[PDB]
Amino acid sequence: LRQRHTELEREVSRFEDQTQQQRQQYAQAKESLTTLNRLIPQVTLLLDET
Amino acid sequence: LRQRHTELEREVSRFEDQTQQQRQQYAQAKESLTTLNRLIPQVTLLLDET
Amino acid sequence: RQGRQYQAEDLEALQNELEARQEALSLSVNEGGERRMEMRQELEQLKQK
Amino acid sequence: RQGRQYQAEDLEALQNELEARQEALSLSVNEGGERRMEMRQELEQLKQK
Repeated sequence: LRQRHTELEREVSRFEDQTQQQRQQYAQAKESLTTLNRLIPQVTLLLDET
Repeated sequence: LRQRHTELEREVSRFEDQTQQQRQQYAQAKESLTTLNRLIPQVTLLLDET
Repeated sequence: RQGRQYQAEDLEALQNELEARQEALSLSVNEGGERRMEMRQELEQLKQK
Repeated sequence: RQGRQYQAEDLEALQNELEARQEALSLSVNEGGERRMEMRQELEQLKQK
């Protein structure tokens, strides 16, 4: 059962790492979508680069 | 222990019902929030009911 | 679609409450998930018993 | 911030890409978190065993 703990701790580390990286890149992408739809939700049509 | 199993099965059912209901209800809330933050994220202020 | 006439004059407060309800989604789904699986493990102890 | 120029002239299509990512965010974190949590309980069992 100690060997099972070790592999379990390895697997926990893999999921914690994977979830940390995944949530960081995906949250940065989600935050990018929020910046786009908050700062420029077709507001570029009011600007129109005139 | 069979009494415990019976009550535990009732409780499993309650958790399944609750987890389903909340995931659906909040997913429809997410779908409604995403339509608002897509179509009218402060666009109502650009309009200003002028 | 949601509501019939739903505070169209100033709706940002609803976006904030719906975000709070998405936090409630994450809390509720994780709590229900851990508690149901932990009580399922209690069921396994009971089954072995 | 993301991309270097990345079609900023008309960026509407990218929001749709980010939506697929946002859906997959929830799936990927919900499953991952549940897996580690399942093993947290199993670890406690193994610990209890």
